[PDB]
Amino acid sequence: QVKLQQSGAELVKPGASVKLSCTASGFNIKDTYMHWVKQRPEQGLEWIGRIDPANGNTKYDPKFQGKATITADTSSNTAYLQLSSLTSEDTAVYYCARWDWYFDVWGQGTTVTVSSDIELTQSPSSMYTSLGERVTITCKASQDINSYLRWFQQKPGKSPKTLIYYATSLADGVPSRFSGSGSGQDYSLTISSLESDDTTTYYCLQHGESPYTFGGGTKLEI
Amino acid sequence: KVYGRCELAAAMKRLGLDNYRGYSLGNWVCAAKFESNFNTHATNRNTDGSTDYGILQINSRWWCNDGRTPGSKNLCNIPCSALLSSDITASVNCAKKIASGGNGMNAWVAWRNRCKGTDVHAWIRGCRL
Repeated sequence: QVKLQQSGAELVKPGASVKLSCTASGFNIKDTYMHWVKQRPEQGLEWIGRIDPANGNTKYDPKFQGKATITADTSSNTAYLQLSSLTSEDTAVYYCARWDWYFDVWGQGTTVTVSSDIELTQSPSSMYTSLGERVTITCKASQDINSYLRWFQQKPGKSPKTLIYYATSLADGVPSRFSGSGSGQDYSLTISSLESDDTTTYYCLQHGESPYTFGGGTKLEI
Repeated sequence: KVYGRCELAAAMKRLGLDNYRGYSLGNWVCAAKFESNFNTHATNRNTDGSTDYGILQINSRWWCNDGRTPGSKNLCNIPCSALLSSDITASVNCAKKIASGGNGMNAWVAWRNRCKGTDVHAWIRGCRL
């Protein structure tokens, strides 16, 4: 029953403000970093920032500073995200998450609809695969330090799940079929016999230097 | 062996923990103090069958191999016996990994309860460095 309940789908006019919330259960946020991620309608993940709720210190991707403000209230166990001067480019799903070795958890997400630096390269952008084929996706950076790279799998309409930690270690409960390799700047995710449960979008995330950054993603299709 | 506080501070700074993941040296020195009382041979058994080893009580479930922890991952790629050495090189290098997962030093529970938010810079006052 470990969880992050995200509070509220919203519809607002250009120029308005919205403040979202993320209340946790099963753990105290004061004991963690609380991260916020943005994902545009047919686009990829973007790290906004994190907050350390015990002392309120925050860290952002400089492009969001001034537009998005992370706040946290430990008595309520709740972290917040305030977005200002909303535009067409802000229409997205916003997740909160707790990232920790083998303890990643994400909220269900919250849709905001506006109505009127390390580089991660993912190859292929999209691909068609078959029923028992060997699939290898890659992720190339600009010196990730030793292996601070996560592999996430996202299905249409769901929060991303972590499959691999520290580049090559399988998450708990992940099928044998999946595996990760590399160190340095060059990483890969391989699925030996593609199973039918594997159709989704795969993302790599570097957490080696701050601002945490995501590859553009790989949509696998059966 | 039991480290003295300044000698541990010097070896930790030399091995690169001063300001690692933004945490000042005093944080790591305080952590060792409350996790193991500066004792390189300290061990602590957990209810999940894992054991915590050495001056920074590195857990046997995710970080090192002890051959008796049920769903162990050996992210640091070392036997836990190597974390019990007078030479803290391996524990500091594994501790760096532990601190880089996205959650800071929060996995060190004694750090969290005794050091975090406190004037951790006091743990290194009067030390050469």
